[PDB]
Amino acid sequence: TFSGGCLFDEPYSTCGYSQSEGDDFNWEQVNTLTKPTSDPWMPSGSFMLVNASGRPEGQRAHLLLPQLKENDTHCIDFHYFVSSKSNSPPGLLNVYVKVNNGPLGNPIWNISGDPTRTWNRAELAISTFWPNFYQVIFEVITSGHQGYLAIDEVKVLGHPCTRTPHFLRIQNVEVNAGQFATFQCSAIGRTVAGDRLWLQGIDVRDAPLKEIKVTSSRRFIASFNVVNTTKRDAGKYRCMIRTEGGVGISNYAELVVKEPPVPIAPPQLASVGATYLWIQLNANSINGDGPIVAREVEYCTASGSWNDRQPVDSTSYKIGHLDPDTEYEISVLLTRPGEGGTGSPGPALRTRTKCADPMRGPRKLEVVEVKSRQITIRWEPFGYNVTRCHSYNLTVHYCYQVGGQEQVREEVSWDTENSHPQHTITNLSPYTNVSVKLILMNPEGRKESQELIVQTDEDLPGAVPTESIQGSTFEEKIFLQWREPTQTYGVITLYEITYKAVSSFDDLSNQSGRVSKLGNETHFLFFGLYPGTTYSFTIRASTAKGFGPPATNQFTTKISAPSM
Amino acid sequence: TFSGGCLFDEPYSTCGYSQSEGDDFNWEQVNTLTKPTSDPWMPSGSFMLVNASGRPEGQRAHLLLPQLKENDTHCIDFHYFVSSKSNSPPGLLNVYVKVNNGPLGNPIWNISGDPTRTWNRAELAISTFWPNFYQVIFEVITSGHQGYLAIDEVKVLGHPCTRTPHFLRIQNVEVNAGQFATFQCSAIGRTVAGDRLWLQGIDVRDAPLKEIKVTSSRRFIASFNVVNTTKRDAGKYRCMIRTEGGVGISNYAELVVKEPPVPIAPPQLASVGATYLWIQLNANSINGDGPIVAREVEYCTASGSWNDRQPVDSTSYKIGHLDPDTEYEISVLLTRPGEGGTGSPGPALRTRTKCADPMRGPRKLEVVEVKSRQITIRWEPFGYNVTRCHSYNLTVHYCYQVGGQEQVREEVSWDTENSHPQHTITNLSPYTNVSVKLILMNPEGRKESQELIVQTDEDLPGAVPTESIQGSTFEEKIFLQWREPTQTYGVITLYEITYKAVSSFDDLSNQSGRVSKLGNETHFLFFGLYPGTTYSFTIRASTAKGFGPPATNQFTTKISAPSM
Ligand SMILES: *[C@@H]1O[C@H](CO)[C@@H](O)[C@H](O)[C@H]1NC(C)=O
Ligand SMILES: *[C@@H]1O[C@H](CO)[C@@H](O)[C@H](O)[C@H]1NC(C)=O
Ligand SMILES: *[C@@H]1O[C@H](CO)[C@@H](O)[C@H](O)[C@H]1NC(C)=O
Ligand SMILES: *[C@@H]1O[C@H](CO)[C@@H](O)[C@H](O)[C@H]1NC(C)=O
Ligand SMILES: *[C@@H]1O[C@H](CO)[C@@H](O)[C@H](O)[C@H]1NC(C)=O
Ligand SMILES: *[C@@H]1O[C@H](CO)[C@@H](O)[C@H](O)[C@H]1NC(C)=O
Ligand SMILES: *[C@@H]1O[C@H](CO)[C@@H](O)[C@H](O)[C@H]1NC(C)=O
Ligand SMILES: *[C@@H]1O[C@H](CO)[C@@H](O)[C@H](O)[C@H]1NC(C)=O
Ligand SMILES: *[C@@H]1O[C@H](CO)[C@@H](O)[C@H](O)[C@H]1NC(C)=O
Ligand SMILES: *[C@@H]1O[C@H](CO)[C@@H](O)[C@H](O)[C@H]1NC(C)=O
Ligand SMILES: *[C@@H]1O[C@H](CO)[C@@H](O)[C@H](O)[C@H]1NC(C)=O
Ligand SMILES: *[C@@H]1O[C@H](CO)[C@@H](O)[C@H](O)[C@H]1NC(C)=O
Ligand SMILES: *[C@@H]1O[C@H](CO)[C@@H](O)[C@H](O)[C@H]1NC(C)=O
Ligand SMILES: *[C@@H]1O[C@H](CO)[C@@H](O)[C@H](O)[C@H]1NC(C)=O
Ligand code: NA
Ligand code: NA
Ligand code: NA
Ligand code: NA
Repeated sequence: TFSGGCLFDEPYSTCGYSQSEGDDFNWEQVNTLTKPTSDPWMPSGSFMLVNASGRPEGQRAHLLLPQLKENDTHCIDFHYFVSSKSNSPPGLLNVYVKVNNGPLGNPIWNISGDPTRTWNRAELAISTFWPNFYQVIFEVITSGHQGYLAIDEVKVLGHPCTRTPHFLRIQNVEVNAGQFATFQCSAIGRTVAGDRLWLQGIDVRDAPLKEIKVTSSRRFIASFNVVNTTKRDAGKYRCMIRTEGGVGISNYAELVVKEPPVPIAPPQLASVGATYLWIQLNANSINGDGPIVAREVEYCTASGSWNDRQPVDSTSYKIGHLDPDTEYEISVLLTRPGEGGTGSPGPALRTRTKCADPMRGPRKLEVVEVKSRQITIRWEPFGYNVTRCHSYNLTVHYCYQVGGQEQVREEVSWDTENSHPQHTITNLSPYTNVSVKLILMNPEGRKESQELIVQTDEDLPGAVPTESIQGSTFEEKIFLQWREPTQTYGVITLYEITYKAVSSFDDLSNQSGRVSKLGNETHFLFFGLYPGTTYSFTIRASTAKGFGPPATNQFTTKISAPSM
Repeated sequence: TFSGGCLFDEPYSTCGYSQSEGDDFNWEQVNTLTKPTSDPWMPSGSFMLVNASGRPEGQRAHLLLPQLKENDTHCIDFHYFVSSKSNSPPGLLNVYVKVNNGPLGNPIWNISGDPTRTWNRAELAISTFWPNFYQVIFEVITSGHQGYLAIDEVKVLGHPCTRTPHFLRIQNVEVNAGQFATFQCSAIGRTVAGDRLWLQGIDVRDAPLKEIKVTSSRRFIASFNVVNTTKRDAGKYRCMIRTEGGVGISNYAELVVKEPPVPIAPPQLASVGATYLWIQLNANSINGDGPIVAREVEYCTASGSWNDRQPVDSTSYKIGHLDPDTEYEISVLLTRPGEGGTGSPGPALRTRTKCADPMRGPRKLEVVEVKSRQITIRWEPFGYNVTRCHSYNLTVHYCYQVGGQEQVREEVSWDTENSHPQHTITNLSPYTNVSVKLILMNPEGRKESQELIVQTDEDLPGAVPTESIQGSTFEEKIFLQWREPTQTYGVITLYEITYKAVSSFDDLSNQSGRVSKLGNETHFLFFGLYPGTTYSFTIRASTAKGFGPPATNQFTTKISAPSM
């Protein structure tokens, strides 16, 4: 029950055939073995003719089979004939296959077609089935030249073609723009060396055969790639094979070229930390299309040093484990399905992280040298890892008494860039306990070092006050007494004290000496002197580091009636 | 503002600490430099004690930090002390990290812990942040033996640990059952040769380190694989690293082990064709779980010869381009996302395709030899490709007349398995046009061969009827006449006819002969005979293949008065 053919003995109306009356001219129907003819370039029998004779170039005539709507594999075959006259093509012969009353589409078969005064078989293996349907259409386009073109036994047959393979139903293909798409055409039949293979589309560039894989004499697989795809490539396509005796075509199959996602606006900033960064992935309003199946966050330091791509599950996302006083650049990457699925990174939020209050105060706080009214200290350097902030300051903090009131000073060392840093404190009182500490400050907090204590070196004292130097005289002895120096600058270890006989009730007064005494007693009983004489005494106090300056005074011994 | 620590000078209540009063006994709080002690195995200072002395094995005591809920990277560190006595462990020391007031979980740190009469630092790098929270818990389990176990300066610090790395937040992992899952732990710190690494879970088997990749002194990536996964593997997991001076732990991250899809019931059969098969993919009611992201149909011939896996887009799906009288087996494959995503093929619909009516009638229908009443014919063999049905029959159909009525016979050749097949028709009439044709039949339709015509060979005729053999006599001559044989079986080419003088009015009658005559005239004028004599005549008709049988008769010449 598999008709649609036509031997053209009956009128072609009978076969379901018709003329596209919106073109230029009509095909003729002829029977030479009822009405014979002298014409040399006309063959015998019953056929449909196009007489291109007297016709200008470009003029075309269309002749349509009825619309077929089959289930089983079938094969259409027909015979054609061309003749001049001159010997030039009277016109081209095209065959189109319009499917589901859609566009005419590109032609699937054609001869150029030079004269041969001989008939020729040609079959078509169209793979378009119920519930879809298709219309075969024969078109002649006139060359301007003066010959004949004929069709003679169209035959629709409910079995596979014999000289052309058949394509198995090809399904739609989705692809991400930029990447290439591939059409895998399964076929059932033999293909040979001469056979031409390609992928045909309506209103889009046809693609060529990429490769062919011959599984057997009975079946093969031809692949076709549409390359560097855009939305302008998206459309309908079908596989093609032309063999010496026919042409096979697949169904149409749609290429959907979808554009990978990119987020419209950058990620909003939720809150800032020292070592973290809560952000808001916007990435809902997007610039491409398709189902987002994966969302990554990508961040890099402004210098470059570090960068990390990391998948994010929620809208609110925390970037933890960052560096404190650091400039960060964050973009969001979206991903749709398939090979080029991810696509570009969105606008970048640029933000920087707070400072952390410092790890700790500096360390190895040593004394280098101590002096009378000054000392030098030192410590181990530290850097970004202790400071946790590119802006900071280091401060030296000392404390002491002299002797009544306290004094509490602070300085600022500039040894930010220093191997074996130092700081020399000055303007101190001797023999005083300086309590030193290094306080490290940044805008968030502070950390003081270990507290060191350094006793300032001793020094030479002041002189014994001259008001204090009081003496008690006797014939033959003098008791000298004094008070400690108003300001000692150390422990008084010794008093050196000299005496000279200066005058007398007169001889030769060779009666001098020096004497010494522990610091803890401020007196000296002068032993065995001359009476009536006056002695000068000069005292000098002393400290571990030697003698201070001299007070001095004179006293004169008693006299008495001589005896006897 | 980063507290949670405890020096244990203040009561531990002050630090946020407490006792899990639903266990066996409580930790003690001690101050040896207010209340001194003779006990040799007790150190100086302010700490929390567990006195395992007098305690049986198994008995445990718990001591909880408060719950921390931080944002910035921090590091917990504490000091511990163990002493016997004997020299055996008075008990184990465990540390747990309970997160979001969930289960206690497995312990993250522990010493066995043999005596050393010395303190020991230990830090923890816990990566669980606001809005989540966690509780550190110190547990001692008594060994049965008689020693002391102590904790002395817990310190929460708002900076990274110094001797342990930190894990970056690990996200949840989905995996298909059967395949393995992988936990990629990003870390920030240094890891060394001695460090122990693993993946810890609550209520599931822990997995071991698969590999470690050291990007720098500052950061590395440790991978952990859960192998041959089932739903019994699905749960919460976190990364672990133990270093000589501490332990770092990631957040928990969920393993979701989903089961690949399999369809519950087979594909329903929609309609059957010769070269096709509309089916209904049920594959909606399914046996696994997850979003079906791809559906394939798979079919194979019952023999095996061909099988094809092909993606299907709709519920209703047509399998085209099949072989006719062929048993087919069809199962549906479903696919969910990820590495082991497809999973098994469903129940199989088993069905077979109809027959196609045959391609054509057989060919090269030749004559081999023709005979009088029989002939032999032959043709080219064909097979499944012409028959399109494993059940069929070939039939020989002939037609002829003899001579009045028609005869129309049909036979059935059994040369199903034959190189150069033959069939000898019999019981035919000679010199008759037999019109032969081979009709090939199967249950769907038929196709007759080309119609051949064979003229059956000639044969010897019948005799001339003896009623017809009439003669007219004269003195000296006889005119013999007859009719053609009632049934000639060919064209009569000759009549042979003999005559003998048999008697007379009496000598020596040597007066015989034979004569011949074209078939198209049935008479003979016998030339110059004797009068009064009687002649016997015997006629024999002839055909291309020779003489048929004889009719025969006698006539006698006239007499007359003699003259003169
Ligand atoms: C084609 O048209 C020309 C008129 O220009 C006519 O002479 C010729 O016979 C036609 N050929 C046909 C219809 O056979
Ligand atoms: C082809 O098969 C379809 C689906 O069963 C059926 O409806 C149709 O009538 C069949 N034959 C024709 C008319 O193409
Ligand atoms: C067939 O037509 C195409 C254009 O549709 C042309 O490229 C090709 O040369 C033609 N082939 C022939 C006539 O063999
Ligand atoms: C980080 O801190 C340390 C001090 O412990 C310093 O030696 C180093 O230069 C800093 N940077 C690194 C990790 O190289
Ligand atoms: C030192 O400089 C830091 C800036 O990094 C500032 O925070 C701090 O207050 C300064 N010290 C003082 C109190 O002068
Ligand atoms: C300095 O420190 C020492 C040691 O603490 C102490 O004995 C002494 O009294 C302090 N003052 C002076 C003036 O040395
Ligand atoms: C003072 O101290 C010294 C000890 O260095 C002792 O010899 C002497 O007796 C003391 N004298 C006084 C005045 O206390
Ligand atoms: C531990 O308990 C025992 C009692 O069996 C006691 O003698 C010992 O002093 C305790 N140790 C402590 C609390 O220091
Ligand atoms: C940590 O950050 C969160 C989110 O901004 C904030 O609500 C919380 O108060 C912060 N600090 C604390 C109390 O952990
Ligand atoms: C720590 O505890 C685990 C069990 O949780 C045990 O396998 C391991 O030996 C212990 N390690 C020590 C005490 O170093
Ligand atoms: C198919 O049919 C042909 C007849 O054209 C026959 O030669 C062959 O044995 C059959 N099977 C195949 C394709 O091998
Ligand atoms: C021959 O056998 C086929 C079975 O394949 C059957 O369809 C056909 O009708 C038979 N021929 C007749 C009419 O006896
Ligand atoms: C047989 O066929 C031939 C050729 O068609 C014909 O001329 C003849 O009359 C037919 N009949 C006999 C009896 O030969
Ligand atoms: C019969 O036919 C032959 C030709 O073969 C011719 O010689 C003869 O004259 C014919 N005679 C009759 C009786 O028609
Ligand atoms: Na015809
Ligand atoms: Na037209
Ligand atoms: Na303490
Ligand atoms: Na308890």
